[PDB]
Amino acid sequence: DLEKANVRGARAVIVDLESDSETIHCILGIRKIDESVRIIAEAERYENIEQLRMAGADQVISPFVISGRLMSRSIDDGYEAMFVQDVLAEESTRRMVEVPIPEGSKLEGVSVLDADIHDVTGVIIIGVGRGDELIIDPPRDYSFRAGDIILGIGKPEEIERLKNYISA
Amino acid sequence: ATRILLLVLAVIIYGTAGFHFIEGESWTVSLYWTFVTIATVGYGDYSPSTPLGMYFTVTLIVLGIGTFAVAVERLLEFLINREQMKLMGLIDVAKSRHVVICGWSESTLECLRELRGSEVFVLAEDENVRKKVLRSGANFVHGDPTRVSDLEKANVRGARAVIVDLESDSETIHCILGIRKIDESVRIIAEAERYENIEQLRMAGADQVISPFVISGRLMSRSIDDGYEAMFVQDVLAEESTRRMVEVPIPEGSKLEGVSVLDADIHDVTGVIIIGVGRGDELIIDPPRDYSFRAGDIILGIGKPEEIERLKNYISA
Amino acid sequence: ATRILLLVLAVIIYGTAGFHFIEGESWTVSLYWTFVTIATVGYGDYSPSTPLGMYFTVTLIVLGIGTFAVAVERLLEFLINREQMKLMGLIDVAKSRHVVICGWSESTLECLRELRGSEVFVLAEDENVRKKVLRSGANFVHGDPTRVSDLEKANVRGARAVIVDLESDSETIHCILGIRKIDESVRIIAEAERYENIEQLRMAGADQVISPFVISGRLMSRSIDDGYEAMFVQDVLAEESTRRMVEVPIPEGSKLEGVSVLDADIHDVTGVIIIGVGRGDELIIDPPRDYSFRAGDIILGIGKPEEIERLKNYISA
Amino acid sequence: ATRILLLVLAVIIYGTAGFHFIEGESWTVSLYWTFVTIATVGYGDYSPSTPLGMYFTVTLIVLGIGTFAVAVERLLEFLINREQMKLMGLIDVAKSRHVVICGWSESTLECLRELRGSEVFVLAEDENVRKKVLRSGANFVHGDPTRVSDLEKANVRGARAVIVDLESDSETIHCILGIRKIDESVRIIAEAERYENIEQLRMAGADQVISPFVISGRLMSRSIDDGYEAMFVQDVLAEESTRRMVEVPIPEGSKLEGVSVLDADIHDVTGVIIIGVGRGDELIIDPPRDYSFRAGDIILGIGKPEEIERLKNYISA
Amino acid sequence: ATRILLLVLAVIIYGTAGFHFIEGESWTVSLYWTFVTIATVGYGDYSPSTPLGMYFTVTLIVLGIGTFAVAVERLLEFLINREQMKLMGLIDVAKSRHVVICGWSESTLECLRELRGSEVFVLAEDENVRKKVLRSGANFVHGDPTRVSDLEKANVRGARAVIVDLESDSETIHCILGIRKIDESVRIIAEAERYENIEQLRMAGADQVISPFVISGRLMSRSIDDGYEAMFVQDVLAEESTRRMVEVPIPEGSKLEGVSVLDADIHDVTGVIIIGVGRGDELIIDPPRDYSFRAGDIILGIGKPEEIERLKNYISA
Ligand SMILES: [C][C][C][C]N([C][C][C][C])([C][C][C][C])[C]C1=[C][C]=C([C]([O])C2=[C][C]=[C][C]=[C]2)[C]=[C]1
Ligand SMILES: [K+]
Ligand SMILES: [K+]
Ligand SMILES: [K+]
Repeated sequence: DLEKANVRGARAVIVDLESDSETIHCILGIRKIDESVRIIAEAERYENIEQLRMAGADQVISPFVISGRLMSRSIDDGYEAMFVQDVLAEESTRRMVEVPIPEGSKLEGVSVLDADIHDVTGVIIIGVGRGDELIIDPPRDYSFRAGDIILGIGKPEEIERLKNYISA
Repeated sequence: ATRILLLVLAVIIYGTAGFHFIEGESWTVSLYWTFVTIATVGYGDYSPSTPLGMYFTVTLIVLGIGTFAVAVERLLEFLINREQMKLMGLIDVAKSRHVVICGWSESTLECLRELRGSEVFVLAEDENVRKKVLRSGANFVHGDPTRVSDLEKANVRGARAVIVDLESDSETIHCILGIRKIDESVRIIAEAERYENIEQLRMAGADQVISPFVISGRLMSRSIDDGYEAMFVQDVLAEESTRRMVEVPIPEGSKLEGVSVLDADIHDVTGVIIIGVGRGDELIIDPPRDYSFRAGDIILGIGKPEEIERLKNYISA
Repeated sequence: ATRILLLVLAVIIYGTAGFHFIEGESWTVSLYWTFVTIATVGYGDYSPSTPLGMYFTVTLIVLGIGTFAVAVERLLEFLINREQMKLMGLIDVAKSRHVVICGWSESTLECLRELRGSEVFVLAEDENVRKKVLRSGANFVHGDPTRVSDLEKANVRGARAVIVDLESDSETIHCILGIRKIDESVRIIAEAERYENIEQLRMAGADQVISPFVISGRLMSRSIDDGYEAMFVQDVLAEESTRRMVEVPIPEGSKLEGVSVLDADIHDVTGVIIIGVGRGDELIIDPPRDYSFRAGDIILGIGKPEEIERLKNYISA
Repeated sequence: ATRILLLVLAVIIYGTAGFHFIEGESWTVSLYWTFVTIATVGYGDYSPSTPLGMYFTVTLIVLGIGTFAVAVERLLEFLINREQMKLMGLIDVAKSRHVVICGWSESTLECLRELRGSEVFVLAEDENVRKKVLRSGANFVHGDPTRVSDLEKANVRGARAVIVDLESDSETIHCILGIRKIDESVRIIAEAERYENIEQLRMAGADQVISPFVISGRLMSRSIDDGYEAMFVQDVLAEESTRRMVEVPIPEGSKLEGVSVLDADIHDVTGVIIIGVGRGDELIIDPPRDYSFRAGDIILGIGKPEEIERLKNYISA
Repeated sequence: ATRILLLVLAVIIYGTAGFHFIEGESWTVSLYWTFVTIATVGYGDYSPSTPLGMYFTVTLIVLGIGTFAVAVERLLEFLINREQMKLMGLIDVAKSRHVVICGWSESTLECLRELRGSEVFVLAEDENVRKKVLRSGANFVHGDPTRVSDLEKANVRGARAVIVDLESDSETIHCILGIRKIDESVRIIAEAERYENIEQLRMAGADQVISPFVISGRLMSRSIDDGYEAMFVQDVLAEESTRRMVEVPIPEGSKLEGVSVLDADIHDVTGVIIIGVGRGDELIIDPPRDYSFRAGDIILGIGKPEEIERLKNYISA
């Protein structure tokens, strides 16, 4: 029945079902059809997160584990959920962005020390990803190459300064 | 209820007025012998030696056994009724620092693994929820959480915080509007399903609105092509595999009071990416170059759990 | 059943017939010793001395422990069976001035806030309805209210008034016909749902028909343009915010017996707009200028709570 | 089970040994003192004089209160488990002349009105059926009546007659086929819903098939024009207002043995219409004139309840 | 649960420190007296003399009745809570060679006719399952078998073999992945429904898949024309009417260690058709001429029970 919905040769296959028991079986049914298509699952419980990666999901999102861990911590202070709601969920003023580095434009081969990425733009640099590997908080001894996806948190007036700082 | 004590006092005054008027002892030793005979002790130091006392002590003993029978019948009936009412959660709540959880879902089950079992109170209405609650170790209170007179049975006026996560997004607004009539200042944490209802929960009075379905609906659509944003949210907020989003409070003194973030230099000497500071119910994300720290500030930053131990010692003095 | 009493009389007569014939003591002292030993008081003044008497006292102690065990066993079995048969509502009703409420809705949950808790008996069948009854302090009688055999279980023959409010109108006409077969004079207050069933509840035998869905059909379709009639019905009949509709009886004599409404002129004296007068199970709304009050008339009027206490003192004797 | 008795015999042998080996009195007075002490009678004529014996007495008192607590715990556990098992079915029928009723409907509620209370064991599966049976006075056995293993719980092997009225005809056939596997001699009375399954219940092993949906299927389709056939069936078989279809056997002797129906002349001397005689598991409707009566033949006749008392005197001697 | 022993020690030290400091006896004698008094024994060799000691004895008596009352109250609370949290599951398994059956169907009801009653623990969630489990002798552990937190409540880490037959097929794969997270060496016997999930149950970690719906699909499509395949499967594997499939090992010695299949000649000396041999976690179906028998090999053969008993005799030395 997954072949009727043309899961073979798609952009990505978003999988979210009524329970985690059907989410694992849907991923295992897609990997019997296409072994290269991108599966974006939705884990319900915390213990079923590593069962979706073994089943073959290329990205596992867990809403009730983030919202579970943000309910128990928002009892006394509640400043950690005020970041996730105002950046990841609503994008009130700041928003999480990911931008690529094209070929040979202002950052090819430079280190992160004299890149000065936080001052001239204003966007907080969380991590730099190279080939499905996110290096959160890259160290000072780290160079930038083409194709590296820079993951940042900033206002929309600052990301357009960042994309101008990345371009040639 | 109260007539049991009346029957106890009636049998006691009957025993004393019989023993004094038959055996001929003073009232102190007659009351002492009455309490010895009623409680079935029988020291025998003041046993009746008269035949009339020997036939009256039979009546006092059978009245004492009837008193014990009626008292234990009322005790066992009250115990069985209170344990049947505590079984299906038809009890009131008399705690004072508890966490009422209106409704039950997987997002409320994950907030029991970071709290205490007997501390929290689940206020739901379904039947299979009550069995699901006790396996996690919480206290089930049967009631309609959208009803105001059934939040008062959960003691929501004297609650530490209230976590609202109901079956639909139309009942989360009704549960919050019911609590904010009972207690204005209690802390309500809510779960918004739709994106359009986030401004309704802040207007109804939720002090912190979480929207787990808006977060996934943006992480699913931006991770179709490459998706490095959904790897950060999963590895930091969800799994805490390498990093953890930690919040540290600044105490008085603290060797960093009044300093700006230029001279603080928290990321370069410790390794924690300072996201924002918690200056008084507003999260100043990316504070400026001349922001001055204050007392009771909550620094919100991400980093390795080794890098928090180099921050929790750098922040205390 | 009562075989506990036969076993207790058997062990008493065994103790007396053993002790009097073994230890050589008279019958009254042996009876006193048996009632001391079985109930475990043990005064020790007439304890045995022969080894046969000692072995007989051991067997009497064994039989007393046994009769205490079977007595507490029968008591615990009866208490458990009763308090589980009282929990789900499989018991009969013994009250004789109570109110039976057939079915359960919000229209009968707003009725229990102006009545007592133990005075009312909800006759329903659904299991989740039963838990809704016990929160409001009422008593739950399990049964189908349409069945005549299960209306006698709620003691509807000697009830004060019966409130019929079922899940449809077809069950409401059948519940009224089931009560009028039992008692032809008990007061039935029924809730009609459709407009076509108002005349059918009165042929079924309902003494009072209250149709809330027809009121809100005439208050929704007439509040679209202006909406001034629905402000009166909400403020006087629903909320009772400023004005309130009251029923004040005329007692014996009471300073207004025989004068007309011209000689009374209640609106200038008190301020209560007299809607109608209840002379003997009828309502003369807007009584004429030559109408005269009688003893036992029910004045129906609206007014403020400070304005109605002036009417009850103007009507007192 | 018997570990309670092991504990009580251990503590009595402990008391006897620790009184004899310490106080040095005889063995029978040590056993007497142990049974006086552990039952909390306390005669005091053999109180411990040695302080080592006094510590032994405190230890024996602690062990006796402990073994009474373990006995009370075991008794409450047994009574709660057996009372909660009994309330929701789950007990095999230990009767020998009972009537099993598989399933429950209104046709098995108008059957209980001519049967006893403890004689009927309803074998059903649903939970709302359980409350309907216990109000009706019968007993409920929880089980699947289509399963052979659950028909043996109701003691269908030694039942008197088994009445089958399940949800549909598909399970009524499977219930008769399950009883006939168990015994081929018990009387099965089954309700057929459809007309085409009347021949299927009789091949399954039903002794009597009653099809009320086919009776009213033809009584509705013949009462559209005139409706006199359904005026007889409702006045004789259903309500029995004026007449009653009665069956009377012919006892031994009885002044009518061997005579033909014309010389017996039952209708014109009594007033009953003789429909047919019950000659050996076969009803001969409208018997011929040369039919001679036999002993044990059941005569089926309609008539007034005064014409049956005139019949049961004319049929007897 | 610890307040009761605290109050018991409090009233014990109150009894000692009142008897010693009012009457004036020694410490051990006052301990003996207060343990005699609180246990309602009452020897009466150390009765109080002064009336102040008499009133102290009355206070000790009423406080001892109070501590017995609160101790029986807490014991009844714990016992009713335990007996209602054991009747409907909600309990942990303490055995460590048991069999856990996740889910409940007719394919696991037949699995209880070849196992013991109280050995197996059926882990399910529905209430209709629970009354079906207890009628068949098994123990019911209420819990979601797809959840890893409720598989540890069934003690699946120390279980002997696990049987997964859940009401869907997506949950059979999920329950195996929950068990293999817990114990990577326990034996999982799963039921596959669809054909494409037999390979998905083995990659999940099931040691033995059983697909009964693939079997019936391959027999319902090959029995239309002649159907001799389904006569062998029903007579050997389902009913064992005349033939029977067995699995016999090769014990130590066994007289055939090393010979070929031609030299053993098992088909001619016993009549048992050799299908395959069990050499080390694989099945060599139809072993060739040059195959050599070893020790511990499981011989799988079909035959009559009068032929298998001569096969177990031939494999002994
Ligand atoms: C046999 C065994 C023993 C038991 N007993 C005795 C009885 C006899 C039958 C003792 C205790 C110990 C455990 C019981 C009892 C107790 C107590 C008493 C007392 O009075 C009382 C109670 C309640 C109210 C009032 C009073 C009474 C009574
Ligand atoms: K005593
Ligand atoms: K007790
Ligand atoms: K006693």
